[PDB]
Amino acid sequence: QGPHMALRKEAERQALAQLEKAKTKPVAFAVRTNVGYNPSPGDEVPVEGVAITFEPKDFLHIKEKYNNDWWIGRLVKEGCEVGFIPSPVKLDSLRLLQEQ
Amino acid sequence: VPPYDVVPSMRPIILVGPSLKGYEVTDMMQKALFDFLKHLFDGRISITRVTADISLARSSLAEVQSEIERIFELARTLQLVALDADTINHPAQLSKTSLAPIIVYIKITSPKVLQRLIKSRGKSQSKHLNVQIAASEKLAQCPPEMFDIILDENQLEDACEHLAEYLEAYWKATHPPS
Amino acid sequence: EKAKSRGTFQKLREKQQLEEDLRGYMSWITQGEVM
Repeated sequence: QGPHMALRKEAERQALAQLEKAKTKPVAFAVRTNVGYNPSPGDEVPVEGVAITFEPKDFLHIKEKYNNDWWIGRLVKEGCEVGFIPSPVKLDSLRLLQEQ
Repeated sequence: VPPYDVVPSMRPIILVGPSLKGYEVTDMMQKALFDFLKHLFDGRISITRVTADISLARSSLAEVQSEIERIFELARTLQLVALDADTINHPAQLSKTSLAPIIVYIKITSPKVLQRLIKSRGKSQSKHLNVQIAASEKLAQCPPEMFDIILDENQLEDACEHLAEYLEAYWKATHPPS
Repeated sequence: EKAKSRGTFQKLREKQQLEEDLRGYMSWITQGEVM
């Protein structure tokens, strides 16, 4: 409610400012994906709407590391911008919640 | 099973398997292609000459990995990387490391023309007739969708219209506008 | 029609393809000798 919206909405804009301030940062390390993933509404996404999706065997030029559950980086594709890359421990967290 | 693998930020460009390398036929076919990409993308490419077999991670581990980490250095400044690798003759030959290079596959559209190119190289390559056609067949046995860039064009400009435009479509994929 | 259905189509298609594959083979040489 009103006491829950004071801290949850001030985290979305603070993670959006970190997302805007990482597009000009140089590319640190790129990864090769093995499985497929698309963003969902319950994935604890920091800025709801700006997450990216990858299928099996895609490439992700990761710019920086936002937290322990989301990376910041872009898709290797014409016109694609930065986005929220799920970490391998976030990909470890998402499958075990499908069982519990 | 790890889902993410540490690959370079700019993939190294490499072409192999048209004819088995280590011959006057296949290498002089590729040496014309290294000349085109040297001056067309001059200032935004890093072209090297590869010596040690990088399909091993013969040479030890240290002499190969110090050359693999040199490819890791050539991806830091966000420019194109090109490899003159002399023993690469298979798609899955470079499937086990953490590089994932660009598989430009030179396609000889007719197998009979290769042994006519063999008899054009004198009698030095005429002693090596059927041994080249083995991996010329085996690369033709590999599926073309497993590769990256296919060149079936006899003339210079038509193999080079694909060789420039595909990586120019790949450069704009890696690099976003401001 | 008596010619083309018998065998004469492949005499002019192969040798026009085997020439344009020859010049492509010899273009891969003549740039490799100069550069």
